[PDB]
Amino acid sequence: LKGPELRILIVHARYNLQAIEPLVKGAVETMIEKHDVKLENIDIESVPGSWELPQGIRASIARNTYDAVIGIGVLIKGSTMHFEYISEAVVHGLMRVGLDSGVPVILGLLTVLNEEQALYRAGLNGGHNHGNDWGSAAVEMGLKAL
Amino acid sequence: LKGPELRILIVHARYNLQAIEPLVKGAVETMIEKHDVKLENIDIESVPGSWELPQGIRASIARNTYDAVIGIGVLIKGSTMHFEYISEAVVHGLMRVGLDSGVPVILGLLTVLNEEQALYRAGLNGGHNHGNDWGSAAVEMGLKAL
Amino acid sequence: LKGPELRILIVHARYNLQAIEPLVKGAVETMIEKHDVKLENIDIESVPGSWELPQGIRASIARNTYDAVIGIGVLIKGSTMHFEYISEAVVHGLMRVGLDSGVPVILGLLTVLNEEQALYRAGLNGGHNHGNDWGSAAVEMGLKAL
Amino acid sequence: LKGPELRILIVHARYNLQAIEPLVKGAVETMIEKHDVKLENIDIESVPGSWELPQGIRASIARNTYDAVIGIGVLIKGSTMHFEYISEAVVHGLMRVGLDSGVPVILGLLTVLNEEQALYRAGLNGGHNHGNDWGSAAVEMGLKAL
Amino acid sequence: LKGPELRILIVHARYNLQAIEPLVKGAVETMIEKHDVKLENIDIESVPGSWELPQGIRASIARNTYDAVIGIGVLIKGSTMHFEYISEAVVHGLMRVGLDSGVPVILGLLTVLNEEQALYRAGLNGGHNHGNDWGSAAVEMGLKAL
Ligand SMILES: Cc1cc2nc3c(=O)[nH]c(=O)nc-3n(C[C@H](O)[C@H](O)[C@H](O)CO)c2cc1C
Ligand SMILES: Cc1cc2nc3c(=O)[nH]c(=O)nc-3n(C[C@H](O)[C@H](O)[C@H](O)CO)c2cc1C
Ligand SMILES: Cc1cc2nc3c(=O)[nH]c(=O)nc-3n(C[C@H](O)[C@H](O)[C@H](O)CO)c2cc1C
Ligand SMILES: Cc1cc2nc3c(=O)[nH]c(=O)nc-3n(C[C@H](O)[C@H](O)[C@H](O)CO)c2cc1C
Ligand SMILES: Cc1cc2nc3c(=O)[nH]c(=O)nc-3n(C[C@H](O)[C@H](O)[C@H](O)CO)c2cc1C
Repeated sequence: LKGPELRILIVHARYNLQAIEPLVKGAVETMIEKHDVKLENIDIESVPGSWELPQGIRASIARNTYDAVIGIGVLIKGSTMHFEYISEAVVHGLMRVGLDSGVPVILGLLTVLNEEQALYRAGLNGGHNHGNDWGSAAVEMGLKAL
Repeated sequence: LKGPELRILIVHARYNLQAIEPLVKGAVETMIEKHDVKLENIDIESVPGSWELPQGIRASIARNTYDAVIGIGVLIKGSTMHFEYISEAVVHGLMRVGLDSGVPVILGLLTVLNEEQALYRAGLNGGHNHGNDWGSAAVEMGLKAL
Repeated sequence: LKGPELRILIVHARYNLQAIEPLVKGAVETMIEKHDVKLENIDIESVPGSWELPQGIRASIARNTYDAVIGIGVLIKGSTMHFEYISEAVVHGLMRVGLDSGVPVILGLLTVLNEEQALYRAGLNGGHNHGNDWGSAAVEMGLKAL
Repeated sequence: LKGPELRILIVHARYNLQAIEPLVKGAVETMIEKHDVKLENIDIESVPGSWELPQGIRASIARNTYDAVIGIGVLIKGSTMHFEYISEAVVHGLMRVGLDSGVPVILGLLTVLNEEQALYRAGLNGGHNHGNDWGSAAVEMGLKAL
Repeated sequence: LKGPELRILIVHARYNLQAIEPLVKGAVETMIEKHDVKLENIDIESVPGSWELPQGIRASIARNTYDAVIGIGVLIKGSTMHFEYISEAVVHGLMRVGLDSGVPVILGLLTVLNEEQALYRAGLNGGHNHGNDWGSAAVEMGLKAL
């Protein structure tokens, strides 16, 4: 699968930048090197945290045109019930933005119990980088949408 | 119940292809052999994973016309809360696509604790193939929609 | 409360027909014998399972005109998480169909732990038939809608 | 805060009339005696149970015009999962009706473990009547909407 | 990041004023002193409780024009299931108001187990004031929306 003409959007939160950078990297790397996506055709915006992910994406979708978008963020279970309610709302929200707009939104949200689980899924400490998978999913959904 | 004229869509994810193939097979087999559905009248698309099921279906529904569609995928509980939030969002999303479009969407999503439970419901190891049930449900809902 | 002119719809699933029949019976019986609903003014459709309840109702609401509708089905906790996610989606969906259409939808969905609990609520083994209650609720909501 | 011109709607379910009456009383009493709401400007409808609360309100909102509405009902945990799914759907539904219509909907739904907890929140056995609070909330939201 | 021209709205509930005031303070303080927001450009409304947060915001968004809004409130787990259902509905609702309007809504809702956890997140007893974070998030989302 190659998408030389595909325009892709990547909105990521800023908390847990240690797990987030590897995630974004893998996504970009994979699209460029495996699906022939052009670097200039990849916009990368950012928002304070995961809560702003759905709106950040919705705003950008209104401005320019993209074939696919990837929402990236990591939520870690804390002492309160915050984790549970935000996770549910954000996941439901990304799903909504995608269905409302007709633009494929790939879920790059990690909802873990601790930092280790997040880093592991970002490719560190012997884990597999899930950003790569999201990159290929973006490309694939982008093409099927044409 | 026979649906010789029915056009049916089947979108399935690709993770856990071991449980997914049997599922799709049973669905197709059942429609052809028990409800007289014509093989040429059955489109089979695929997406990376369960998260893309709702959008994959919505896109296809916009292109061609179908009397019913079956969303197939299997989610397995992992170490994080991922399983819980995606399961809820995907199920809610397939329900939405169906009600929004007026096209019957049959739920072929397995949300299990482990691989064994999935294979069991795919007809292996003495279990009953649920794909068969989904096939008959598609045919029935398709006819009642006419 | 009497509704001689009321037209009522009853869509029921087919799994657990042992608990479902008593449920439907009580609903019909109650409407006829206590609220003067005319037998000819009661349509009874059916769908494979509870998942199709929302769409089955939405389709029918589009065809003919009804003053109230009753969605009947029984979900039993199983080995997987299926029970939990379907229950939530179906209940949320019936609520949606009702609010979207303006037509009162009475919830006749039983979400139990085992078969016994269902039969008990269907009037068997010393229990009270909840179908009766749903019948009266349909009639009442139908009238208040006029 | 005084609302002599405010028109307020109160829809309440009928199950657990022992806890419900005190609740409604407190709401009305409080509005009349503390916010100068006129008794003639307070409509009080009723529905069979909590499930019908959202639709009962939506129907009335379509007929007449109100500045605020209070949904009152009490759900008690039972032997099945019924309590959990209905509670979630009803709460989500009242929230929806309010946001869809632009009319403030005050939540007067009690979701308790047992009858005692409900009566306690209805002002009995040394508890505080929450109906009073809902009455003041209705008045306040009604005014801010003008 | 500076937003001298930004107009920001802050709607807060009134229960737990001990935790709420510090929260609002930190938000305002941070915007003024770190992002050059003008005090006259910050409206501060209030509602009885967290349930009214979504509607309170929706009403105000309809009146005047803002670049961002912050919903502040604190919910504390009690004896009943109330906490759980309201938390979920309010969080889902704030998310909806934001996506429906196109106006960024920052979540300043604390869903804690006890009063201590709330005060801690309000900057007291050695904790970090989260109002500051919400203030910066509002400013940032406000600018990116232009
Ligand atoms: C107590 C608390 C914990 C938070 N934890 C996270 C987290 O783990 N990941 C994340 O992206 N954002 C987190 N956020 C920020 C949240 O996503 C959101 O951006 C804010 O509530 C709105 O700015 C947290 C906010 C608060 C108040
Ligand atoms: C940590 C993790 C676990 C996943 N588990 C599953 C699974 O069990 N089944 C499935 O269809 N997709 C799974 N997916 C992929 C998911 O459905 C979805 O496709 C992606 O998040 C978007 O490409 C998983 C993704 C991640 C990051
Ligand atoms: C594993 C499994 C368990 C099911 N259990 C029920 C049940 O208890 N009640 C019911 O009405 N339908 C049940 N269904 C069918 C479901 O409501 C729905 O009809 C299908 O997924 C779509 O045809 C089940 C389906 C599956 C695959
Ligand atoms: C098994 C069962 C338990 C119920 N429990 C309550 C309850 O505690 N409170 C209430 O207002 N309604 C209750 N209802 C009725 C429900 O709100 C709703 O009105 C019906 O399902 C639709 O008429 C119950 C209905 C059933 C079938
Ligand atoms: C039993 C009960 C507990 C409540 N607890 C809270 C709370 O912890 N925080 C809050 O902002 N509002 C709380 N509220 C009020 C709620 O947010 C809402 O304003 C009302 O139900 C509508 O006025 C509570 C209301 C009730 C009846």
